[PDB]
Amino acid sequence: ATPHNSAQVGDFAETVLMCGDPLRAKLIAETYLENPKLVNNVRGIQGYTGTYKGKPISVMGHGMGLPSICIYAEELYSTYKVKTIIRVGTCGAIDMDIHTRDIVIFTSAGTNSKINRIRFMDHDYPATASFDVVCALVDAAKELNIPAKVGKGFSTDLFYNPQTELAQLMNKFHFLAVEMESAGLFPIADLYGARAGCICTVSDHILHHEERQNSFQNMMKIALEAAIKL
Amino acid sequence: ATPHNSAQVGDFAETVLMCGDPLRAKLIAETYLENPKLVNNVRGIQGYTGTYKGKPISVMGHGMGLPSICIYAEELYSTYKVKTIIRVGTCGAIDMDIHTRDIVIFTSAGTNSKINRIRFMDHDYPATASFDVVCALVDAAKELNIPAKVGKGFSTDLFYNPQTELAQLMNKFHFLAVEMESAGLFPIADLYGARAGCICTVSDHILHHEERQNSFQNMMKIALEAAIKL
Amino acid sequence: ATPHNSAQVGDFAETVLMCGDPLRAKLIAETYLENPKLVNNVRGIQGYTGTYKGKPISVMGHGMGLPSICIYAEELYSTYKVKTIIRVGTCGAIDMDIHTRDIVIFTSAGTNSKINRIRFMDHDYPATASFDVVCALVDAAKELNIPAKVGKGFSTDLFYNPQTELAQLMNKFHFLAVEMESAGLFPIADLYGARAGCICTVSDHILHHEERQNSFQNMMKIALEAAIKL
Amino acid sequence: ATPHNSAQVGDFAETVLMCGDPLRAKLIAETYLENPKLVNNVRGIQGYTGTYKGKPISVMGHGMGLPSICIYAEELYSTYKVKTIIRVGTCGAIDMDIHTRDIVIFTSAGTNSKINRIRFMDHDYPATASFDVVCALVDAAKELNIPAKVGKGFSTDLFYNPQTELAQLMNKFHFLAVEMESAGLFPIADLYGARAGCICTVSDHILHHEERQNSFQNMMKIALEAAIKL
Amino acid sequence: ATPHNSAQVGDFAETVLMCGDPLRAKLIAETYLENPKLVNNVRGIQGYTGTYKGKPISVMGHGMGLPSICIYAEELYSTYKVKTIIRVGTCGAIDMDIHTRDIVIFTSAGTNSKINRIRFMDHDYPATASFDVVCALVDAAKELNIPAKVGKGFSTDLFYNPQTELAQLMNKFHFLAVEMESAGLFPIADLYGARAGCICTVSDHILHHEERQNSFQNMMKIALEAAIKL
Amino acid sequence: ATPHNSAQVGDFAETVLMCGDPLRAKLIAETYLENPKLVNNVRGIQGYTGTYKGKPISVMGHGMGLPSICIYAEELYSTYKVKTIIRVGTCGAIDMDIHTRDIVIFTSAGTNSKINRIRFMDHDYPATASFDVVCALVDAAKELNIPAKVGKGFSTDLFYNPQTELAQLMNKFHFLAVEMESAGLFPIADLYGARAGCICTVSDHILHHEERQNSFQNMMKIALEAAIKL
Ligand SMILES: Nc1ncnc2c1ncn2[C@@H]1O[C@H](CO)[C@@H](O)[C@H]1O
Ligand SMILES: Nc1ncnc2c1ncn2[C@@H]1O[C@H](CO)[C@@H](O)[C@H]1O
Ligand SMILES: Nc1ncnc2c1ncn2[C@@H]1O[C@H](CO)[C@@H](O)[C@H]1O
Ligand SMILES: Nc1ncnc2c1ncn2[C@@H]1O[C@H](CO)[C@@H](O)[C@H]1O
Ligand SMILES: Nc1ncnc2c1ncn2[C@@H]1O[C@H](CO)[C@@H](O)[C@H]1O
Ligand SMILES: Nc1ncnc2c1ncn2[C@@H]1O[C@H](CO)[C@@H](O)[C@H]1O
Repeated sequence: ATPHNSAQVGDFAETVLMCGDPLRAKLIAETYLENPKLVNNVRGIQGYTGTYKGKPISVMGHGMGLPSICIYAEELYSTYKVKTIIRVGTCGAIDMDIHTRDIVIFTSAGTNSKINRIRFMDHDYPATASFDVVCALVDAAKELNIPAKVGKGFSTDLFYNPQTELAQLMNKFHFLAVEMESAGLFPIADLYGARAGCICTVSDHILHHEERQNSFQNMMKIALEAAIKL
Repeated sequence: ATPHNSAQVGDFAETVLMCGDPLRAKLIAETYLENPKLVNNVRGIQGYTGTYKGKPISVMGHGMGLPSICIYAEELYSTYKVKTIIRVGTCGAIDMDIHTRDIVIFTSAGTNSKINRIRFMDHDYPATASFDVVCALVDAAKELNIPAKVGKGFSTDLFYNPQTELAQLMNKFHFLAVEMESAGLFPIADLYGARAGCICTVSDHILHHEERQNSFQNMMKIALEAAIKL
Repeated sequence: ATPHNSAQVGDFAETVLMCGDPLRAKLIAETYLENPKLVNNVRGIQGYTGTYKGKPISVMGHGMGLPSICIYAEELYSTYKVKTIIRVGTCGAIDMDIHTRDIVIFTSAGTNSKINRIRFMDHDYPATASFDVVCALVDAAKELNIPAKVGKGFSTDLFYNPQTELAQLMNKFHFLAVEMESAGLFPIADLYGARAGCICTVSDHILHHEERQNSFQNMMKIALEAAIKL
Repeated sequence: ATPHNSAQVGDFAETVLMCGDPLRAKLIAETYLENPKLVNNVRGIQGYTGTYKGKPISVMGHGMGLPSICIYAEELYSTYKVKTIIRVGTCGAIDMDIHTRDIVIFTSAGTNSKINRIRFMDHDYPATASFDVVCALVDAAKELNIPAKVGKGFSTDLFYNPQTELAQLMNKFHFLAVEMESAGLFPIADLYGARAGCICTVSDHILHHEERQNSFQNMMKIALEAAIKL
Repeated sequence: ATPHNSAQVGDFAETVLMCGDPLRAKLIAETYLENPKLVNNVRGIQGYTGTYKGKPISVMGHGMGLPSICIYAEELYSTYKVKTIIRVGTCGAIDMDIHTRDIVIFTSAGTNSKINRIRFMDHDYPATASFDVVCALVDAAKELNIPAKVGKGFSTDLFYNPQTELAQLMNKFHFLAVEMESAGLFPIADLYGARAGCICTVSDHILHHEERQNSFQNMMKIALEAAIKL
Repeated sequence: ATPHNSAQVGDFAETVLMCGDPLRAKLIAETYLENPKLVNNVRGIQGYTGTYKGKPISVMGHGMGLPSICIYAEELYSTYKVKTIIRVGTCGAIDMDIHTRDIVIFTSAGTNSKINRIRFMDHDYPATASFDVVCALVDAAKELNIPAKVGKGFSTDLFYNPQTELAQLMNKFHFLAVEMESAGLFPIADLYGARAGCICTVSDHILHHEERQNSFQNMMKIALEAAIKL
């Protein structure tokens, strides 16, 4: 019922997992959901809804960047009355102690975007992950006993960042990893009194380049279980 | 050879047409190119290369938003040595005299993004379309005798814009239409001494909602011919 | 050994509780610590160190505003090798569902300050509370079974804010309460690979004015116990 | 009928050529217009109106800087119902391939001014030259067969720019030349649904100092003829 | 010896009076200086040097806007080793208690320009008038017993200001009058360890429109005498 | 009658001297005022009112930073109808010619705060000291024949400033000293049609570290006498 979604209210579960890659979503739909049904494929976005441990859960792509994820997340909350959105995906390690394949759970996300300043009267909005979702994720990691780091992430507008010193600065402040959507996502969830969260598997390290599926599967378990808890 | 493209240098034509929808690109690939070959489908992006009037031309999706298109455009220029990128797609009419289905050729694009300020020492960068591409497009429209408006466009970071007064302001300054990529695209082309341009078919009017394929096909002709001229 | 502290390295415990009022700190020192010794009273700041359940703990005032708390927090981390700083105090309720006397635990803090933009290359820094401290506080509340809300806070530079619409905006985004130090505190902790956190008792509601000690004592228990856990 | 103009509605032609130097305008008035009549000399601005190939055309000085040209341009459009303003003058080459005496036709103009952000809700306004005026100028150059470069210009607020790195940055993005008025001019034309344009003769190169009248006369021909076409 | 001045080092007095209008400067040169000699008329700027009470003093136009006055002032300080520049001219009353024809002596000048933020690491630079010049002016007014108000002025980049609420805001903060050069002037004087100052005669009131030469002559006396004192 | 003051309207003199240190205020109260009575000690702020040469005068602490002093100053003007506030204290020398123990009288104060931009529609507000207070202070210094420098000061939000180049920049523009309150103070005085001023004794030099009471006492005399004059 939207310019980017053909699904009707009800086609989506209250809990939706999203990742940038629409093909990764199709994969997750096939691989982890039982009886998954494609509910929306506008712009080949790959929107499915199935079940996990009997619970209804949807998975869909969100593209790259805060602008993209902002369209989808706002529609899902606003139109499809989705209650929870967990962002699963990859990212770039920033902190030196964070290594490739390490799983990271965002508490918050910084950004070089202007979106939040535009929504927050040009002030500093703390793009924070829903504490419930952060707890469910961390609990799920604990229960599964899957090591994972928890802290700040960075949603960059520039994948190829001209400001080469930013990386180092972030390291000094111990930002865990960098991606391109969380910062835009979190505030939207707030606006709708809904919940948002993010957990990514470090695909590489930006401050020095250093089996990769096991990490993805582990991140996916942590996410799926946390969804049940939510 | 990139994190978002599997194609090797050479798989892409010097002139590439891009649109947000990866399915629209597949459609254009099938519909308008002869012997199209999928050169890249990372993130289901839908990258093809074929020929038109015997000339090599590629078509690929670029997602939504300056962050997304910025990744692709930079890689195509930088890695695949693409010389020209024409953005074809839809947009929202802003000016009152601009109506749905009207075809628009961007001279430049404004934005509420921070990307260009980040690349231009926090100054006003005039995200301008390559004059060659603007000429080729306008000439193609003239030759084909297909009416089309030429002027400013707006690349919004917020599809659903909280600043409801912006629309009206843009109308006062006669911005033709609003989309989500041009502003990011144009400066990247400049940086690489390459060429960029945009031509969109107004899918709707934001200041008041007011066969749609004929307009698309007309926009597509104007673009394809302009590519030959380029 | 500083321009604002006479105490020598060692006079402060690894865990320090701070509040704006230097008299409140003296009160907490007397009331909750055993054998408290005034370690610093430069600018009548009221710095004490004593014990709680046998563990060493310091309490000191931090003044009002990010500039003030930024001087103290940086010195404590940098010079006195303090590992944890929990901010205890009052605040103004913003969210409609938050009421006077309700205890609030900050996950993060937004701000209309420029400090963080100055430290973060003019980007959005997510002033986030240390997850360990947020957990210890929430666990302590759970163990003590003392209801408390957890979410975003706002560190205003303007106690008397000229931008009368901000309050309402924050309510729309569900900011829990507003104070004047957290936002400055959190990033400094990050810079020093240390920990920071905040828990305040809502002294009033800014969107409509609506025994007060019981709430303070409850907040104080939650804080003291969380400190032991840390 | 204004604080900066004594001329009454009608004293100015629909097409007005302006340059910073009021003496250059007097020169152009004498040299290129037939039967020129001084219509305004408030602040010795040097406003004339005469004819060229029988068509009415005015020439006047506009001072230096966006603030100055903004006063004049707004009055001419608003009060004297001027339809077209072509800015003729000098500038500093920025691009390495651009040399002294080269004639440049602006497509758009960037700036380190705050004026446009003030008129555009603190967003990036693409100070673009009217496509009609850009075409008329380029056509006139083509018809006259006078080589001229077409691209971005920069309207600096600081002739003596403290940010010594800006120049180099602009070169990387291939800005053609730098002046001090276009950026302010273009948006005003838009606001009045009128037309603006600029064509300057490079008086020097800022990135390395490298008969000068022939270039001026050529630029002047291109401008005068383009005016007839407009 | 500059792009905007033909005079050689020595042609200008250590103390220079400047006003926007080049014709007003010629008038002041003729009217108030003995044996005035035109030292520079590039861009018809009208630069003279003569004597007053036997002391050498120059008068020259500076155009409109911070960009214009910034070129001249920097050259005069830098190249012509001018020690003092007093800005004389007109302005618009802002404060309700300030009336047309009232003479105003600026202590400082605010602005909506970006120039000073560009010179001051994007911080708030207090564009302040040299205390010596402010004293000399106020003393001269006192000695001459010519009533004059002393306080903040505003250097606008937009003579025709789109932000119609600014005026009222300035009134609330009691800004005395608005012009277009001081704010740019003052910081340049600082940079050169030189002196700058401003004294204007209110030509009109912006918050409500309410012999005019007597006021000008009085302002001129105050300025000339203050120059002798300097 | 405020959240930070228990004194009732009348407990404060029309002229109030404030310094960061609440203990310094108590000292000044004891040392320089006759029959001083503590009127407010909320947050141990140390508010006294006594007499000097028979005239009523109050002294109180204001904490550190613009946020802190902004709360107090606004309440004193607004609630306690205070007419004049003179800020006395310490500061850091910036200018090379300014030495430790030198007394400085602020004409204005720059800042890296965002407070004034928040009160001034994101424009440059010239945080200027009341000319009456600047005169009274300078006259008092002259009468007492106590050397003192007069010029720009800087109110930093970051005592420990990350932007290590700022210091040098300020030196180039000849900023006299740096503190943390003036910039916030001055504009508030304006808003209330009241008067504010500042005079500090340089406790150290930031660009190179170089009996200290004599300087303080001298600064205190200058202030007390200026208060009588006011
Ligand atoms: N190093 C990285 N930088 C930015 N985005 C990353 C990175 N690694 C993975 N991503 C994610 O994948 C896409 C960018 O390639 C975005 O969806 C982003 O969130
Ligand atoms: N009205 C509109 N606003 C923003 N983007 C639009 C609009 N219409 C079409 N688009 C385009 O389609 C996507 C947004 O739906 C983006 O790729 C954008 O360029
Ligand atoms: N409503 C409020 N607004 C701002 N600060 C508050 C509020 N309530 C309590 N505070 C706290 O007390 C002081 C402001 O009175 C600061 O230390 C601040 O953190
Ligand atoms: N190099 C340059 N930099 C800025 N302005 C220039 C330059 N060359 C010529 N100009 C023009 O002349 C004046 C500045 O000397 C302005 O009108 C400006 O447009
Ligand atoms: N009301 C006003 N607004 C802006 N500038 C003014 C005003 N009155 C006089 N001026 C001065 O005259 C010119 C603007 O007309 C500038 O030099 C400016 O300093
Ligand atoms: N060098 C300095 N930098 C900042 N503030 C200073 C300095 N010296 C003294 N101060 C003052 O003392 C406190 C900072 O230590 C603030 O009240 C501030 O005004």
